[PDB]
Amino acid sequence: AQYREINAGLPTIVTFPFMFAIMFGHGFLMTLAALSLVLNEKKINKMKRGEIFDMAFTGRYIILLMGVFSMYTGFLYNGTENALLFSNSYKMKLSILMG
Amino acid sequence: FFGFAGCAAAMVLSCLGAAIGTAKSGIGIAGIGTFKPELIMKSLIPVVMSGILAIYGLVVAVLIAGNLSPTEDYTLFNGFMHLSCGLCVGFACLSSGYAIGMVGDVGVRKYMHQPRLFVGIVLILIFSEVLGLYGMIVALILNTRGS
Amino acid sequence: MEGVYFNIDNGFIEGVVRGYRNGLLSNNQYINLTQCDTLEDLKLQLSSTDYGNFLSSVSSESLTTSLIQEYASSKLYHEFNYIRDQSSGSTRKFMDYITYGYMIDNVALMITGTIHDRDKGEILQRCHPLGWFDTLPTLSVATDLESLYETVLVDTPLAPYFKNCFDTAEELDDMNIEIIRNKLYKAYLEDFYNFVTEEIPEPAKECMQTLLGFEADRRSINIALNSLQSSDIDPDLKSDLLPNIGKLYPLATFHLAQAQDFEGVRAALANVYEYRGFLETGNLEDHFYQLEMELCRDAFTQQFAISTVWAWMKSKEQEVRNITWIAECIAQNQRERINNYISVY
Amino acid sequence: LSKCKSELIDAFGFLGGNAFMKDKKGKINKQDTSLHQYASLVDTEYEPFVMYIINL
Amino acid sequence: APFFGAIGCASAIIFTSLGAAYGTAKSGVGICATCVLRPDLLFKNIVPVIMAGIIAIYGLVVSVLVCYSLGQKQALYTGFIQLGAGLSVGLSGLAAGFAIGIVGDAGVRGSSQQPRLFVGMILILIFAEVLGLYGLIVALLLNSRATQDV
Amino acid sequence: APFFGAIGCASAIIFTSLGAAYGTAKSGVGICATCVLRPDLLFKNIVPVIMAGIIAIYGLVVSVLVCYSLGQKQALYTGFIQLGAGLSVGLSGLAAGFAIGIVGDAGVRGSSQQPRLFVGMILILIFAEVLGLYGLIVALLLNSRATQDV
Amino acid sequence: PFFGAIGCASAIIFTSLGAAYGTAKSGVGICATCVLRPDLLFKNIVPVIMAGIIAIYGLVVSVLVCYSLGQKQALYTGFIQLGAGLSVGLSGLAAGFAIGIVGDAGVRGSSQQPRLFVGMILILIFAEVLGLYGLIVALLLNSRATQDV
Amino acid sequence: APFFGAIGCASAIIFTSLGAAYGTAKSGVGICATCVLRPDLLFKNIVPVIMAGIIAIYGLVVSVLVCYSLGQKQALYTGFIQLGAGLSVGLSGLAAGFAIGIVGDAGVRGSSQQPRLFVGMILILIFAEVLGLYGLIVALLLNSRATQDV
Amino acid sequence: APFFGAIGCASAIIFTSLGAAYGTAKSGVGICATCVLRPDLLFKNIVPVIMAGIIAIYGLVVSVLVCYSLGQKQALYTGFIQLGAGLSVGLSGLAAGFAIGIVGDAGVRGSSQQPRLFVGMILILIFAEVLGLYGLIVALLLNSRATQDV
Amino acid sequence: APFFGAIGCASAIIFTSLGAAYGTAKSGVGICATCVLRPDLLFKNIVPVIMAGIIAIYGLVVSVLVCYSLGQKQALYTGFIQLGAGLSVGLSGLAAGFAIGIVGDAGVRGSSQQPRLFVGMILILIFAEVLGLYGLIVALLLNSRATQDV
Amino acid sequence: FFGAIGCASAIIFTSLGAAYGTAKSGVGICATCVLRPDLLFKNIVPVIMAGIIAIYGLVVSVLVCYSLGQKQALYTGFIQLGAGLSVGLSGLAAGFAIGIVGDAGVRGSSQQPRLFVGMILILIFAEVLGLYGLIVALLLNSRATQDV
Amino acid sequence: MNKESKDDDMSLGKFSFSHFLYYLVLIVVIVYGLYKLFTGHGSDINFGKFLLRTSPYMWANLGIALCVGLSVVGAAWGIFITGSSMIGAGVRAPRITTKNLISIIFCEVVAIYGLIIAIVFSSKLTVATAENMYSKSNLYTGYSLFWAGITVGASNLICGIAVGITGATAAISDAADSALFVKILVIEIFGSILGLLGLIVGLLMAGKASEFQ
Amino acid sequence: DIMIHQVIHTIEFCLNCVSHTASYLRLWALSLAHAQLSSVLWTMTIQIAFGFRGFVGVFMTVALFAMWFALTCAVLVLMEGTSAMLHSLRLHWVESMSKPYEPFAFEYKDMEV
Repeated sequence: AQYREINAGLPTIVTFPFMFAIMFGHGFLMTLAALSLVLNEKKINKMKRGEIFDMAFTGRYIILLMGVFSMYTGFLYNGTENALLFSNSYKMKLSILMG
Repeated sequence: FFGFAGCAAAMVLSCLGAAIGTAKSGIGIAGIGTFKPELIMKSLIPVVMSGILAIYGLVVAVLIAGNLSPTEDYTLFNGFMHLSCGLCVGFACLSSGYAIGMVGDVGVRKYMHQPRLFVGIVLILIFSEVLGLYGMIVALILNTRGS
Repeated sequence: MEGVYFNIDNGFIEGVVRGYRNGLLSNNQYINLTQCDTLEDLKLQLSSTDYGNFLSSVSSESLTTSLIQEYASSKLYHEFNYIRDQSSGSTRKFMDYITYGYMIDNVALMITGTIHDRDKGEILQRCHPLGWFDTLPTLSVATDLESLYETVLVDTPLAPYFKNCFDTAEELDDMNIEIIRNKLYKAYLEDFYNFVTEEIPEPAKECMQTLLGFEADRRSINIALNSLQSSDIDPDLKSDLLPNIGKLYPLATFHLAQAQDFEGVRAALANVYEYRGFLETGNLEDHFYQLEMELCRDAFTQQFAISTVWAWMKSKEQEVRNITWIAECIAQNQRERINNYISVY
Repeated sequence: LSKCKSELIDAFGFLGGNAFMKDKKGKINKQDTSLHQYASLVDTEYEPFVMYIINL
Repeated sequence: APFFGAIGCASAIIFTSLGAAYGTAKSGVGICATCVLRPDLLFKNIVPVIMAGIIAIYGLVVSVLVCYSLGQKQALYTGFIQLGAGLSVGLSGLAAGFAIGIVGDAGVRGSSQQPRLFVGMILILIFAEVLGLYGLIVALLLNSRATQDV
Repeated sequence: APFFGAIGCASAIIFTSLGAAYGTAKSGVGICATCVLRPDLLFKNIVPVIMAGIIAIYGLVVSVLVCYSLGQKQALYTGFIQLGAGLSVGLSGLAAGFAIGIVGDAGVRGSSQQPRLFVGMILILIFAEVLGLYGLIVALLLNSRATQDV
Repeated sequence: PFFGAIGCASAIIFTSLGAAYGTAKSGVGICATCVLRPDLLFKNIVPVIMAGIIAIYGLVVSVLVCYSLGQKQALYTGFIQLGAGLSVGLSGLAAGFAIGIVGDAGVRGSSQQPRLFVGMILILIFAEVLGLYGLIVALLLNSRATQDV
Repeated sequence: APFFGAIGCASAIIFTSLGAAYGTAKSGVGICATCVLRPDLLFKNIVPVIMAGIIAIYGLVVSVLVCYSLGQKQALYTGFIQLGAGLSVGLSGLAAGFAIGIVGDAGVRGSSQQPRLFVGMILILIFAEVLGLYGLIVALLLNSRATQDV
Repeated sequence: APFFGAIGCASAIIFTSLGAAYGTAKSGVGICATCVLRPDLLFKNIVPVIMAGIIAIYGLVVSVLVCYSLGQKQALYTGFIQLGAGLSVGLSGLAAGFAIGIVGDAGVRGSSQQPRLFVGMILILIFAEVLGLYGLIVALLLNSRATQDV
Repeated sequence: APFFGAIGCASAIIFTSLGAAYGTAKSGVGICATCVLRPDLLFKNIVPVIMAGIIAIYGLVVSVLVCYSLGQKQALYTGFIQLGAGLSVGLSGLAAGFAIGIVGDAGVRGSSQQPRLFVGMILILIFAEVLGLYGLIVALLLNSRATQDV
Repeated sequence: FFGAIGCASAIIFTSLGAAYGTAKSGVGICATCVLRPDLLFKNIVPVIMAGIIAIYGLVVSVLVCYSLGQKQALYTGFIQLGAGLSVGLSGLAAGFAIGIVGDAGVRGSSQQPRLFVGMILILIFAEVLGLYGLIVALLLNSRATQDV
Repeated sequence: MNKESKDDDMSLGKFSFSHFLYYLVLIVVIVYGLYKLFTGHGSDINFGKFLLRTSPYMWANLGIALCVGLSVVGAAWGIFITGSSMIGAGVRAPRITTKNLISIIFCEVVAIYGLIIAIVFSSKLTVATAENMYSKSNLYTGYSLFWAGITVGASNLICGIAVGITGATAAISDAADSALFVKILVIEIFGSILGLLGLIVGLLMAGKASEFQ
Repeated sequence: DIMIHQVIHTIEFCLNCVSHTASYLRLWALSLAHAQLSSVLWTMTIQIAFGFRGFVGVFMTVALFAMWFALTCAVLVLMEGTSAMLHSLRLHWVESMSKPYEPFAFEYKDMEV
């Protein structure tokens, strides 16, 4: 995988975080913790604190885009959710229409 | 007609117990290279002792079969005593043959190792054969007290 | 119990092992062979056994060094590869672990000897059903735990060297064949109790428990006496201490074996053994062979069980050393010392 | 010998010192190490006064 | 009535005879000689067979009393109260016969080398044999109220 | 009349005799194994079999008390009470005998190895009878309401 | 019906069996640890007394369930007490089964190092909530069994 | 009516108590075995017993909530949702405790040698708690639909 | 009607939670052993625990969807279609979790020595979601056809 | 009758998912274990898991086709041919997965030593995969007659 | 009317016993045939002798199947179960004994040309147990027409 | 009735798992069926107030086929351990191990034993051997033939199993050289009388169930 | 060589065509599970936190909101860690029709360069 312009997975940066963000406002805490990694990218890039913080700091752009996109689908869920057998009729066809 | 299974199941446990005891004694009398001195000198007592367990349950099954008839009092229902008599004699004959086979299996092999234990193994094997008499005595006492 | 198992696989291997066990050297042939000092009387009694077929083909009166090794190797290979090649199922798969456990001791000493920078151009097989050029050279040539686990994983079933390689991978038992041989002897002693406890339901075993307990106590006392005067480490496991009977403690065996010299475990274990208060290695060596030789002819009386084949497979090790020592001593014009002291066969 | 050894050791233990006296009774020997011998060259038990255990 | 209760008399000596057979079977197994002879413990090892057979001998009286109290015809009231005494003597005779079998096997194997354990091994089977007497006493007390049924 | 509570009298003595036989066998195995090394602790170790054998008296007294509370008529207020009341003391005596056997074997082997273990093994074995005492108290409380069959 | 006596009686049998297995494993671990050094036998006896306290919940639940029994026997009074007694019995058997392995592991590990007595006493003291939960569930199920016909 | 709805409330606390007992035993075995060789991981290894012991509150709260919804007069169709939700919560708590026990023992044994796997053992041990929350939420959703009938 | 259809919805979460718990325990058992050889391979080996535990969402969503469809009243033909989807999704998730446990342990042990096999181990374990997705789709299609009115 | 069709439709996808999960686990175990010794054989050894995982489409399509004909109310004639075709498709998929698993593990293990038997293992898996297709065709032929009523 | 499982149990038990006896005789014949190739024809007799037991269960299953579907009653559906069970158990025991007897006869004939006549005599004499069950099944199946 | 189709499927399913138990591992017996039948029998036995019991009359089937099938199935399994040992000896000795084939005839007598009683247990009929409780009375003669043929079949199977076990040890008869096989044959000859005495005592104790008009 | 490649590509396209739409249905299940697991604790915590006014509402509302948000952040981190099914399905199934772990490294390396 050493291509110059294509293909290297350019559609995964948009399809990856948008489809991954639909599984989750619960996205506000991920947007705040992902927003702390922007300022903490410089000292955190040379600190190497923890094992998940290293891979999270390497994929900081994917966690920032997926964390920012998670606030929309997270705040949209909790039309409206009141009981079962009502939101599933639209949420069922919503994933097929989006996919 | 439920009393026929109790009479038919009389010697079914005594035949398997005596067959397992004779098979255990014959399987335990294979060794060990010498047959002139001790085997079979006093080792044949377990097969002949366990052989009468099938004859006791056969005699009890013949007495219970001859005592039970279709023209006697058979509308009670009171024919459940034949299952207790035949199962009582069958469990005693099967336990006596099973204990006689396990005692003869170690008593037959124990004679070749030490010759001083031949009186002890025959002394325990002679006393171990008295277990089967309780089922025949209880079956004859139960069959004598009823029809 | 008896009359409840109908395993035809144990009946076929019991009859095939009984056919070779019928024409073998009994206690009368060993007692008459030990007292005999003539070439015709020694060759006549030993000629009627399974090892006497090579003496019947090649007639001789004086036992040679290469003839005893060739006849013992052909007798062990014919008695092990022939019965192992004709068996199948759980009887052959369980019977292969007995040969793999005996070959694992020579395979561990060859694997440690390969890293030890020692010469090797000929290796004898005692009870190993596999040759020293197909399975022994691949495991002996490899020195990594990944290659030994990958080579041990290809065999079916797994051998006992995988647990010794897994324990020796972290450096928790020893860096020689002594501590790995003692831990492999303890794990091999526990594997016989695990297999005897697992096969206790289907097959009836009574002589295998007494022979495994007496052979485990004599193997633990012999392993504890072998580490005496050899600079045995008290912290590392080298005496083979473990509960197998109920009257042997690990502090009494390891403490009396390492530097204490306390024979109270021998008298406390039993009073009918050959050595219970002795302290000499010569009398304890013949007493361990006389105690290990017991429970072999009495276990051969019962049939239709693997307990007779378990003691019958272990009797060939003492029978090969007694036949080689009696044939080498009688052929070499000398008197037997260890064979003359032993009377229990 | 345990009662006379504990009573004699407890009665005569104050003569040598209060830091080297301990309660003991009888004589327990072992195969790995003979204890209760009052050895002055090897490691063993010690008391404030001279005490020897002889078992016939 | 169904005439249920006759199986209790025949089921009494089943567990007692199986316990005594397991006692003599477990006591007869094992080696008892050391080299050529023994300590004369063969006369001491005969007590476990009589101790295992004592549970069946005590259990036979409960089956004899239940068989004598059964009769030819009986109602469900006396038959229901009569059944149950044999299982109590049978279970205690089987458990005491199993404990006397393991105690006779360990006391016989350890008693072959040294006969010093016969003092505790002889009192262990005597202290374990009381289950058949208690089950026979409970079977006699249960069978004492089952006579003269209507 | 119809009755099914006759097995409750032998159900307590069956499990109590089985647990006391298993605990007596487990204590006799460790006493026989420890009697070979030291023959002095045999008489001191023989007390745990008699101490473990006292659990059968609760099932025998509960079986005699349950059998003594049986009248001439069978109702729906007496049946099925002695099975659970005797079964609770039987299960408690079986668990107490099962723990008393494993505690007696390790207490006999560990006490034979090193001294001073008879106080701890006798303390745990003497303290293991609380489940049988509570099961006997619950069996007496459940057996106290087994009469007055309407 | 009339079969709730086995369910009401099995609650003390489950906790008695779990406490018996815990006392058996604690006696096995104390017997195995007392061979190397007979100086911590009194410290290792805490597991049998801690495991034996679970029988009081099933005994008090069995006595309280037995005290609430009426004079008649129907199908409404032999279903709630069986699950209520079986819940406290299974909870006491599971708590005794965990207290046996915890007391055996603490008694076995306490021989080489006695520093784990705080953690083993903390886990063994913390594993007794199952008997109180099953006793509270048996009391809650027993509270709705009134008015038995 | 039968009034047999208590089996669903008892099976949830039985399965949750068995899974929490097996998880607490499996975590205490590896914690007690790892505490001897390394006293620094004593405070770190205590997280598995506290995380495994929290599964009992879901089955206890589900049984306490299901006990109030049973009613003084039971029906025939009432004991279905409580039995299914109680069996699902019991199996989910037993599987969560069984996975938490092996995860706690493997986490303590692997964390005893090197302390670098504490984050992976903490995340893998904390990730298995969703089964008891999903089964408790399903038992609460099924318990909410068991109070409208009757 | 009896309205006993809660067993079909509750049957899925037991097998799904048991399979996900066994797969998470099998991956967590080898993850702590594989994390000791390499500290960077802990986060790569931690994916099989979440991949094995991710199969519980199908049974939890099927049980949560089938839980609200019960209500109070039911029909004679309602309660049998959800049992096939719940048992099929439960057995498929349990078998996929059981194979994912040994496949995750063998993939973590094989990937612990060589880091190049992590892509093959993740690619081999990535294809196991089709069985749980097909069983969850069949359980969703079966649960969707059970309720047709209201 | 109420309904009997969902047992075959659930057992078909349950047996196909169980056989495909067992074959995928057995192929992934030997592929993950044999992938460490040979890195070039990782792409060749991964054919058995992907080929074994495609067997669930027959039971999934048969369960979807059988589920599409069953609504809210149904008769009893479909619940025997549907259960027979679902049981035949489930047994064919389970036999195909169980037969494919051992050949995939033995082929993946034997492929490391001599890389010439890959065509024999691929032809053995391709020839063993038709057993589920025959049962899927019999389940389709039996499922074609289950849509006439209802 | 449940005589179909009794009629199929003869061919099922005879096919299972003949399959196990042919599997063990083929395993022992294939294992002993690797040493000497001349003993293949002598060792091949046990599989052919064991495989001939299926004709009795097939003929008894055809004769029992011929009396089903045209006439049947409550008393005319019991003889097929014992007739099929007799030939099935006799064929299964004859195949199971013929497997180990064929393996021991193949090893004895492979050792020397002495025990091959004894193993061939025992294998030829072991067919009387299946012939007795086939004659009992034909005798019980022959009297299946009394009334109606 | 359901007892015919239930006892036939249970009898076929018991011999299927029982025959597949000693065979290669392809199927296993249901271990939960004993606890499920014990819990279901003990639960329905106590509640409610009633006495559980099955009530057939004769069932007409299992006696003649069960006697000959049980005797032939037991007699056919005894020669396996004897023929494997007699041929398992090989060229080790020309002794009585090749002349002791008289025990194979004694094991072969167990096939005729019980089959002759099954041949004598049916006179001029094959559906019903005597009067049944469908159009007549006295069904105890047809009822006792099942227990008589089952007892004679189990006794002949146990005597043939004991004769085969005695013949397998009587094949070699010696662990060492210079041994005699007459001592094992003397004890093996004593086990052959259990089939004849058990068949005569079992057939005489069961009466007769033939001659039904 | 195009004969086996055409049938393998047709069978792979036919399997991935139903595999994509069959695998795309996890979004509503995960969102409904996390939303139900968060809304259950939030709806079962807000009402108990809002009652008992005074200091009990501040202490009980703070202690309930702290333990609620503490488990809610761990549940959201558990769902975010468990949300790799879109990366696995997009890496496995999405990589076949478009053209391994090259797209995940290429997505982070795309924004850097």
